[PDB]
Amino acid sequence: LSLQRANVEILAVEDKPSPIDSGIGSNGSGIVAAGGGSGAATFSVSQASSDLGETFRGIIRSQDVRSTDRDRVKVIECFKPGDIVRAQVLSLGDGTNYYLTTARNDLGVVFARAANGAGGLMYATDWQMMTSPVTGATEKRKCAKPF
Amino acid sequence: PITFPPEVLARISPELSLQRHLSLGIRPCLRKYEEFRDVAIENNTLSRYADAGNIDTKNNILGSNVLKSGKTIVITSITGGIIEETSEDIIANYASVYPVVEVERGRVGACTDEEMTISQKLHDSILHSRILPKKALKVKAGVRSANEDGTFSVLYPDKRKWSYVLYAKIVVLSRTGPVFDLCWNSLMYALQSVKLPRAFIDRETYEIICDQTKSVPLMINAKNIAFASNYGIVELDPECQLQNSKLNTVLIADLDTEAEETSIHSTISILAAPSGNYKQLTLMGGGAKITPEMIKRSLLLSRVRADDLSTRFN
Amino acid sequence: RLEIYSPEGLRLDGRRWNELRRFESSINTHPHAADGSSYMEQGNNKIITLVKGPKEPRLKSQMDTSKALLNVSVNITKFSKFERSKSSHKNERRVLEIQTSLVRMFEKNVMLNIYPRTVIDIEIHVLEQDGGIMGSLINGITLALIDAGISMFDYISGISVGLYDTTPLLDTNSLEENAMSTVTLGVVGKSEKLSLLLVEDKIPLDRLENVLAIGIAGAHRVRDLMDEELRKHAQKRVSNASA
Amino acid sequence: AKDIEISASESKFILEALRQNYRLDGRSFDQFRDVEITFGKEFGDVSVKMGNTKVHCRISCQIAQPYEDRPFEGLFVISTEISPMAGSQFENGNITGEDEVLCSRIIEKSVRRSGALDVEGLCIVAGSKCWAVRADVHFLDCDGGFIDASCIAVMAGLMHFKKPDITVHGEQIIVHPVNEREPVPLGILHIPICVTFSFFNPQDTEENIKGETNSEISIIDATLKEELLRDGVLTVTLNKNREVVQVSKAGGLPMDALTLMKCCHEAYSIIEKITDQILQLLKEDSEKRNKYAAMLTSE
Amino acid sequence: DSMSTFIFPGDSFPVDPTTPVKLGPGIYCDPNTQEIRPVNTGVLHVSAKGKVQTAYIDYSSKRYIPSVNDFVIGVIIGTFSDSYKVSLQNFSSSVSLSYMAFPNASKKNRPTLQVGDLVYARVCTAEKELEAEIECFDSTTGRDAGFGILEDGMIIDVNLNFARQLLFNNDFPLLKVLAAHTKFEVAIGLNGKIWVKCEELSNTLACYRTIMECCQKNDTAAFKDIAKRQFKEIL
Amino acid sequence: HMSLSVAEKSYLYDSLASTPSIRPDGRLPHQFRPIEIFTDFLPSSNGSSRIIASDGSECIVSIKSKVVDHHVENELLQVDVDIAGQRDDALVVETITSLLNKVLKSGSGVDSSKLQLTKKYSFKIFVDVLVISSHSHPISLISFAIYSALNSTYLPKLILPTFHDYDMVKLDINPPLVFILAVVGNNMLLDPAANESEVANNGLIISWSNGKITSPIRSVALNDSNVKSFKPHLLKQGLAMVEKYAPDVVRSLENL
Amino acid sequence: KKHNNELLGIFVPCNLPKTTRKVAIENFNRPSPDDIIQSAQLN
Amino acid sequence: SMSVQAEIGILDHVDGSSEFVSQDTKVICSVTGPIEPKARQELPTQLALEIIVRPAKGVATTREKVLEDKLRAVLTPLITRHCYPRQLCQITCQILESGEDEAEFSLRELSCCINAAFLALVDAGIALNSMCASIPIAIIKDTSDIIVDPTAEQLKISLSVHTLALEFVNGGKVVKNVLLLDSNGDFNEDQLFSLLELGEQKCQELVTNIRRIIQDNISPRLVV
Amino acid sequence: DRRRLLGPAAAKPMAFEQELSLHTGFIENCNGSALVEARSLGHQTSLITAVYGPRSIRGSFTSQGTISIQLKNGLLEKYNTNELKEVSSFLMGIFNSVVNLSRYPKSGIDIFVYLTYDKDLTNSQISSLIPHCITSITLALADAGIELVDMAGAGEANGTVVSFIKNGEEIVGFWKDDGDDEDLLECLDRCKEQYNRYRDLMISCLMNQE
Ligand code: NA
Ligand code: NA
Ligand code: NA
Repeated sequence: LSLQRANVEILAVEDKPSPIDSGIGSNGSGIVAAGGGSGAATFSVSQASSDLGETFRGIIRSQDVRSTDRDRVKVIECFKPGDIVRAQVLSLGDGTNYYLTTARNDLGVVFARAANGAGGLMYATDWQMMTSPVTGATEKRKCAKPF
Repeated sequence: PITFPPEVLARISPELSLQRHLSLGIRPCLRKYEEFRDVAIENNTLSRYADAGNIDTKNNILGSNVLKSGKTIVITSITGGIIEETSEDIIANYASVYPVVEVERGRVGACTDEEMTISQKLHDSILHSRILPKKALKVKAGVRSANEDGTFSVLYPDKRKWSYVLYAKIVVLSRTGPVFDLCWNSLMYALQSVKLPRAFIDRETYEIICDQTKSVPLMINAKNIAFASNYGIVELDPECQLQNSKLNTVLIADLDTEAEETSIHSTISILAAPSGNYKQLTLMGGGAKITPEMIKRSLLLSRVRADDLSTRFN
Repeated sequence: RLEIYSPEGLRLDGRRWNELRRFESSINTHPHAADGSSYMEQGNNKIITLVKGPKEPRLKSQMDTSKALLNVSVNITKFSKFERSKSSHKNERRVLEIQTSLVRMFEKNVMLNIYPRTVIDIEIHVLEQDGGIMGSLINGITLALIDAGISMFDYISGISVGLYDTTPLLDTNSLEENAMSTVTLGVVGKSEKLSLLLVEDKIPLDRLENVLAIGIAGAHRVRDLMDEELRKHAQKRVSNASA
Repeated sequence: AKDIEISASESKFILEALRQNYRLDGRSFDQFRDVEITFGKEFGDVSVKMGNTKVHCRISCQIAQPYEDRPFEGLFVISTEISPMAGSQFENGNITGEDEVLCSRIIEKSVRRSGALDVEGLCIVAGSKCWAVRADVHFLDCDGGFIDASCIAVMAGLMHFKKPDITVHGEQIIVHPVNEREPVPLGILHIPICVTFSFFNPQDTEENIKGETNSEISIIDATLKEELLRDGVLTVTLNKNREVVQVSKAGGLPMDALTLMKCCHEAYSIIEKITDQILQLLKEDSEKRNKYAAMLTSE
Repeated sequence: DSMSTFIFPGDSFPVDPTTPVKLGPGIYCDPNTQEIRPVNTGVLHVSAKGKVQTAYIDYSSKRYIPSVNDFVIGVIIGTFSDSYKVSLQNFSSSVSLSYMAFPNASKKNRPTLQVGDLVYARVCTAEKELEAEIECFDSTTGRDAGFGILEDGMIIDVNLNFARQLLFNNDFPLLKVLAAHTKFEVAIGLNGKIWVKCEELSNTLACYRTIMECCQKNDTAAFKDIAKRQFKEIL
Repeated sequence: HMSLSVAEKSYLYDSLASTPSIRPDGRLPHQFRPIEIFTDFLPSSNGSSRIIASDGSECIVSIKSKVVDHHVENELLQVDVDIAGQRDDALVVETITSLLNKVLKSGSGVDSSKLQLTKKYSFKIFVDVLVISSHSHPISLISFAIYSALNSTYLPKLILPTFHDYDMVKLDINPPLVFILAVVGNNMLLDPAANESEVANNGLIISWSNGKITSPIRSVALNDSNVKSFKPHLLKQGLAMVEKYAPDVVRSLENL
Repeated sequence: KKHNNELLGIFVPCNLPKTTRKVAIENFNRPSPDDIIQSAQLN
Repeated sequence: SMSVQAEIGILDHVDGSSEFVSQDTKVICSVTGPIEPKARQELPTQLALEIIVRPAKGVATTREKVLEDKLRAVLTPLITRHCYPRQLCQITCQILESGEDEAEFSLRELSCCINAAFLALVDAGIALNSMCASIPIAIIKDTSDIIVDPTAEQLKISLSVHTLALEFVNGGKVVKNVLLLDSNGDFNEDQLFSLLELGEQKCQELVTNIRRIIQDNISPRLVV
Repeated sequence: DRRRLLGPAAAKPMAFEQELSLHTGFIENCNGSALVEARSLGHQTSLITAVYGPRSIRGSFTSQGTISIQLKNGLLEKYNTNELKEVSSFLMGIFNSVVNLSRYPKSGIDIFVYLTYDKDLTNSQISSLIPHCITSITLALADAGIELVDMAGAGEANGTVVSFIKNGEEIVGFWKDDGDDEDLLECLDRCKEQYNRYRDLMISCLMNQE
């Protein structure tokens, strides 16, 4: 997350997980990122497209978060690290990132946890707010409309 | 009503998927708590001694096994070599095999942490379970004496020392979860099928060479052959429970389906012998509290699983 | 054992103690393969040096906002010696040490700071080898870099000097490099200052300075040779380009 | 990236300090750091401390087969693999790195190829057996001078090390635990010691290439702060036989030849002290071991 | 309360349950259990009261973590379109310093700071989701607040406890024993950085040496002696 | 060259597919580009060659030899290829290496008997290729360089084997040539330029020895952008084209 | 098997009462801020 | 009976460092963090761990990889990772002396690695969920006795070997969880639980001792 | 090797017309998969393919798909690495002709072919093995949902492998490596018959299975 943009990783495209293998258990017994183990240091760029759990990366710019009031959007009140966000692809972008948007009612945060992924799951209460069932506390997101 | 396929739900919220399934008394792998995956075995199909009548000359595989559990396939092949030696139940008198585990996932390149640790742990567990005595790897060298004058015949006993060295190549297709157990069991059956080729000989030294057809049984301690089990301990979160129109924990057997592998951090793994003794035990309390009860149920299930895996064939 | 140095003062190849091997150089030998290039013969040493750059960095890493990146690639072909080597040398620690040595040599000579956000790739092929190959590499690099029009403060002349008993022998060949300790020198221009000083085998301290004395001198001669080529190649290609 | 960010004020400060004949840790320009050599436990285990720089070496051996090319020689390898323990600027096992390759090559040329160890004394039987002596350096803390510390550690370790006595009956050998027969040391031919000079250019590059009155500053055994700001580096390995074991000026700031010679001689002055120190500490270790045995035989 | 008590991670928190307590460093509120639990080894520190007491754990640390209102000393390591890339500590995540974040600063009038310059700034933003932000001005009025470039000095690496003690504790004698020997300018950065500049290079060097030696020694009373021996200008 | 725009590719393709084909430099479909060759410049080697093409592609070949027991070494000819800017691990390098090894296999690539010294010993031929520069598939380039190097290769003369100290015998053998063709539409092109190879529908590697179209024969994608299928009559065209325009390449290479 | 379909949707807390669920559904049936500003700008 | 030697803050260029010594097993550990991770290590919501184990003799192998794996299994739930999102903690262990026959055993080294890593993590100032302590335990061939902190000699004649790393809370009186139990050899359930009871007691002893060691050299660093 | 257990270094290794079964979608951790087993008189083979993709690529933006093909020795180390990479390159050409790469910009498709079993009792076998590789790769690509302009088929005769598309009207692959000298036309005819049979079997497999 940054004042200008939100970096995301594509986990699924049209009810289809990408990649098919996320690389769980590849790096050992702890909690390790896709390329946080020994395998990432010894990957053959010459013979393969990408590493085990490598995902298509995407960007949701602050302008492309909302349809209106695009000039003064606070991305910190829209997304949090670990959030699962339903987005639409604007452009192919470059080799590193697709450019995505959440500027629609069905687009935005579909999953979130309190305390930035540390707490329990929150549910969407209002267009710009979720809340935690056990704490009662409310957190500000850009919620995609369920149903 | 927005909906995610079980696959992409396992990708998006593994914890939620696991909890939700457990609220119905099932698992994201569509088995209940203590239900193992069935296993199927094709033993000694890749070995050169596969057919006694027509022994494959080109083949160098001493032992073979093809295991299938759920949708995961494991192919284990035992090859061999000879080392020139130099100069009780204690660990000093025992040996091990040197396995290379190749878990088929998308990447190509050097070994992952998974492959390396599985290989090493296979080696170490073979060593400590004391399945393979060093004595059994000793070669009794016959000698090739010349027929009269004009060709050659070999004589074996019914002068340096030598030892057999066993190598294992283990490939894993369609991995869906932790695969160490499958690798271990497959390697066990494979080791049971190994036949050691007979060997003979002619600052200067002559090479030792293996006989083409003759072979003696790799005598392993069947008493000490164990089988592998793994278990997860899950703590039930009250909010993620389905309606199915105060804290609980459940024990889970034979982990799979990513949701379980990603969510569960409290794990138990056992190498258990049919006799009743245990060859290996690993407890990792990364998540839920591991209570004695869980340990005992785990040992019980490991032993019935062991009896099962040892009896189901022959 | 054999007369490395006869009482008459001659060597096996017929040179005296203070004489260079045959040294010839050619510039702009690969105009379609590199920005700068040099083919060089020192004794039986035959070397192709290619300078590619300054150019856009391959990665958008390895890019320095303040200076150019300098890379050196030394290819010692399997047919450089009498006996073909069944093994490649590309990842040997010796070759890496040579490469880093040449890089750190020309980092202080080439004005990298006037070529920021660029990469200068040096590609070297040792076609034939006969001892004293390090100095040869140095000379080839100097020639090729100058041919590329890449700014530098001065020449760097590479030479080797062996030490047979009391007497030092200038520009040693392969036979002399064996059964004798050698010092390699990378001398800056006409100065007494050393870019490179390499001693890989044991040498009596009290006799080291002397070995340097002739070495420097030899290097100076080498400079005079390289220079002598460049000017000619300049004089030729600045007159014909006219009208 | 893992870069060490050095500010302009710090560079200018240290350089100006060098101009006024000052070093941060209070040493003179020609002053090597106090070497602390500590043995412990088994033979071949040594810890070397230069100021804040801390290295550790472990000597070991196992029976192996001689290489096909060399029938009478034993096997000897040295490992100097850096880790993030010495500092986060180091990546885990980048053996192909500049300073890594350089360090490894310097140590190898200083110890392994200089014949400091008797390799033919490692041979058990020409055809089938030989000793495989290994020297593994562990870099614990980096405040510069890793090459020198490594050389001292490796040498002290090799001299401290003892392989178990053995004897040979044709095909077979007989190896002994300490109780059976006493262990015997390795064959050390000479004691190579490295000294690293750091070169700083106080003026501009133009003055270095085409200027008289050479103002190039040289110091000995630079600290990390000094090592990060230097323009040149020379490593000279010498022994008490006044032999230049090796010399490495792999580029960097061009230096006058006479200055480099002076460096070599001063380096000799230092390696005398260091060598005598090593020998002394060794003998004291052996004596204390013997006196401990004497304390053990009678309560 | 007023009595500070040594504490380990996992120990039972010993403050009054009915009394409201604002939680500082060292004390963690578990997101799932909602339990108040100590997570750092050190000294537990409870302020008197007011309106609520502060409970925090002073612990030995060398690694700085950006928190608002902290005075930090950074080094410029990069230049961007509308901001500087700054390093508060080697190997740490960099911090942003806006071009607008200066006194008398507009899009036409830009600050003159280069890569490698020392900057003395205030951590204005330290969100847990975003890159930290520093400033060289009073955010309210927009004028100089004693922040800006640090020229021609010497920087000193120091542990966090020492720096905090140096900035906040006035009974700390190091500054006093330094003032006893020479005149000097000092900038204290809670990120574990101390900037020192004297008129004479010798004196600045002396300050450097004595400050570092004082940092390595736990005993406070020794300082004077050290300073003496250090300003005696031994080699 | 490489990385042409779609417009450029369309223009070039339209010119190269028209009847008759219009090549960017006006070459005939069977015409080669000017090259020049030098030999015998590496004294340490038994043979040596250097080939320079007009587009800048430059290759160097070294021929070395060593005595071996046939029984322990059934392969008396080994080709090792080193392309600059390409790792030895690279796919194209190992592909070219394999291919060349097969063209020159002692089995039937060349006459093995010409290498035999004694019923137990012979000369193994080490062919070392160093591609300094290449802008297209260098297989023909390399093949030609190897041809020249082998046709100017000298070996020590036999008299355990002992050899004459000063006199050496010229290695007599008919080295094979490998040709590369570009399939563009219904047209076959010999010696394809880089730009030509960028738009070619496919490619044909055709070996050639003693005046006969020999193996290996490959279909090879000269790019990844416009790889299309082709009709068999095109393959026949390529073969006929080679065997028609090969003896002149042979007489051009063998005239010294 | 698996006819519930409540498991493959967005997290809805088991605890939650029906009234508050109706509150949420109500809130989401009302126009989004985007809708309000958009319609305002259009009018 | 069981006495250990331990030191804290011995390395200059890391955030935390420790030296742990039990019998002849000697392990030095260092910790740097939280620092910036490389992109491939980065985790959105929590601290990432880079764990390295170096052997006393030779060069790092698959053995040390397994050691790193188990060490990771222990340290992961120990560390309050969600306090440092998108950050890295560098943990390196250098085995100085194995104190056991390396070819057959590595439990001593593992236990000392866990202890030293914990101590270094404490010294660094990194948020920990709780305290921790690890011991090696062996069961002998003939005596069938349970030896806590077994010597190399005792290991040579061992029938089974065990690593027990426990997680402690509330002054080291309560066992929160068992972080690691690594059992290898031949044993049964009764033996296992006896081993677990004795092991827990001895580990509690070790927790107490470690608490004292920590306070002894951390207390002088801090102000009243 | 520091990443593998290779054991002691002193040790040395021990020295001493056809029916088809086609299946798809049995490997769960990849996008596509195919099992091909072939049985002729005194000759039996069996191999597996796995298509991982479309995946992301490291490097600059690419306008189209990038296909990689990796041949893995099964059981016996039967073939040379160079020849394996050569065949890989050949197949890459073929499926560069077949796959609709335009659909997959900035994307990589990695294909793995495990040569599990290749025991022929008859007493350069690469040639006879290539058509089954092509069959399996086409099947796995169709199984992975990777778009194909056609069903790439192939046949082998007299060391001549020929790969066809479009009902055998045009050629996407041609491999000729020694294997004697015979005229081209009958090799073409035999390989085309093999191709047509393989094509029918592959579409059949794609209609009973997918
Ligand atoms: Na010069
Ligand atoms: Na001269
Ligand atoms: Na692509």
